[PDB]
Amino acid sequence: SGFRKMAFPSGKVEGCMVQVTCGTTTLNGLWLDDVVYCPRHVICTSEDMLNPNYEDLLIRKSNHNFLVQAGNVQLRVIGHSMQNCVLKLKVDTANPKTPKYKFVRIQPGQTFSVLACYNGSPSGVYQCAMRPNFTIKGSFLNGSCGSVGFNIDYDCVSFCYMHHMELPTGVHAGTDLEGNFYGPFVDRQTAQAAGTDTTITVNVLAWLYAAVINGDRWFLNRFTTTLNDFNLVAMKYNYEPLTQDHVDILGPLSAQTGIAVLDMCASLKELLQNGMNGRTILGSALLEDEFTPFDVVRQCSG
Amino acid sequence: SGFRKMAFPSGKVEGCMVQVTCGTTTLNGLWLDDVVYCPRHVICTSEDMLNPNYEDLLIRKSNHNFLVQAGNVQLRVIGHSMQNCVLKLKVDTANPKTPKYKFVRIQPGQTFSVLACYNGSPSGVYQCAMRPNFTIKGSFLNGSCGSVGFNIDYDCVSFCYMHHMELPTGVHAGTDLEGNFYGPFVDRQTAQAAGTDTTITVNVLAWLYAAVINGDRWFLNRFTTTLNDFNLVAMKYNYEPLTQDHVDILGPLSAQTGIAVLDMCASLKELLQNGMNGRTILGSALLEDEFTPFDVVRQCSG
Ligand SMILES: O=C(Cn1nnc2ccccc21)N(Cc1ccsc1)c1ccc(-c2cn[nH]c2)cc1
Ligand SMILES: O=C(Cn1nnc2ccccc21)N(Cc1ccsc1)c1ccc(-c2cn[nH]c2)cc1
Repeated sequence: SGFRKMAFPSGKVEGCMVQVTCGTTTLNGLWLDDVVYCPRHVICTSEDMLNPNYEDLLIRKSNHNFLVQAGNVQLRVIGHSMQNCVLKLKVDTANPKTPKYKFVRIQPGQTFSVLACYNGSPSGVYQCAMRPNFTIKGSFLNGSCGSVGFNIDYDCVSFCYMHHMELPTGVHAGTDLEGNFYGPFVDRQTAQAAGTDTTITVNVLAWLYAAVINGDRWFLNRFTTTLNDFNLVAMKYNYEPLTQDHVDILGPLSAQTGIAVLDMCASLKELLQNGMNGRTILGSALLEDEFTPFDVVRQCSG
Repeated sequence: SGFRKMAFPSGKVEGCMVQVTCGTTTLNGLWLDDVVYCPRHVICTSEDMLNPNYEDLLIRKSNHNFLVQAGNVQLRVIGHSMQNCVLKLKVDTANPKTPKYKFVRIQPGQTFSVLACYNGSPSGVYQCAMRPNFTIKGSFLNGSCGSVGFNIDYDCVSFCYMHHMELPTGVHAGTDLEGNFYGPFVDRQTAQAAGTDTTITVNVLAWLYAAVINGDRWFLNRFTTTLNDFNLVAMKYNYEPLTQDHVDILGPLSAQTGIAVLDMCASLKELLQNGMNGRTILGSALLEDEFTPFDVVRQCSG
């Protein structure tokens, strides 16, 4: 037993990280088959980033201006192209360490592992959720651009996130691996509104089930509620409205604990209206919304 | 910026995990050079674990009774021996993926990454601290025995922990890689007292510095304190006494933020005596003691 924020083992992704240098700037790239993916603002100077014309900036660059290093091995760039906000550098060698992989665009409320990297070298790994407002709350310093987020299904790495920017509020924004930003952000140094965030209700419920599985049961009570009544409470406390799709996803956890989803919603309602009264749940004095129902079942099944 | 509980990249350890089977039981082993390390209770049956005589149990076993599999590749066991609570299986092939490594015995209050494994296959990675009472609060299911904890220094993996047991309280106990348990525990199914735990004061202070570096400053106040006055408060709230050795370790964080350690102790004192008053620090409504001063500087330096 026990329940912790657990990242996927990062080995399959470590073998893909390279450093990408274009004149001045160095960041991280992702080497899969004979293509290296990295953020396109690698072609910018610091001044360029206020109103960069990426098309013109890229026209000034040839294959030989992109220096790509995988540890010590030097890659020979034989093609370059821009897709949305990513650069794709064709190299003449397929990465011998390429895992089975897919590119996926994840939904808000889903989680993934981030392998934070600097100069192409892995630094650490941690779990993140895509916030309802399409930001993530990560740990990224200067030089971390091009670090990627991923999930692993059996042997297949599904890459979902590439890191591009820190907003002045301190939260992080990035793209899928086709270079499309999550949310309304653009790769320009302007102030950008991250919209209203909300708490991921179905994840808080999955986490309450995780807590019951691991012995924390004090929040279980005598009450029940209805989808509509609960959604009134969710609205007041800025939680995502709960839907029948959410109820269905929580079915296995309902089945394994024998606690009906709506009875668990009644517990969450009480916690929202009265707080925790100084107690803790799975080591936290806040309601945790960064575990998906799948995250709970995976960690509670092995 | 941002600050998260960050594990080391697990790739160098993934290449070392094997499964070890001895008659009935299967668990994880660690393959380094031509030796595989695993918990000795792999030689037990379920009934054996109440009062196991490991010496006699091991005498019944020959090299060929230990089946060792590294993914699909079968290892040929050419020797076996017991060192304290670990088995060392000599195999005829050096692990080609052996990283540079050391075996270390860590001190309480130090942190490390755990690569949780089942049947020799990696499941996830997360940070743990060795509690003052030599337990760890992990996430381990049946079959996770032999999973290891480690730190990585540049290219060198320092292995510090091998997982052996879950206590009836739900916390976890294990050995160093010489097979010596941390704390008073033994590899028998008896009830065992984990002594009084305490909060790791120097880690809470390092985490408060991490918070200031990343914008959370509301707990900073007008007050100061002394080592002795603060230690009166630590005693009342079951915190480790603070020493000058701790003050010195916090020197770089003091220097980078310009907040004297004793002024930060004055903030911690106020938090302990009054609580947080519903506010949060780095996303937490509790005082966090699982980041060492080195963990803060590493994550805040790259
Ligand atoms: O946000 C960044 C880069 N970034 N990402 N995570 C960070 C954590 C700490 C500090 C900086 C961090 N920006 C701003 C921008 C606006 C639109 S996209 C990115 C950034 C700043 C400078 C460059 C640059 C490229 N060449 N020279 C400088 C790139 C991105
Ligand atoms: O605690 C364990 C094994 N273990 N470790 N983490 C666990 C998380 C969930 C469930 C079990 C877990 N024990 C008890 C014991 C007491 C002294 S050392 C270990 C355990 C139980 C059974 C065996 C066994 C060996 N052969 N057959 C059964 C081994 C350890």
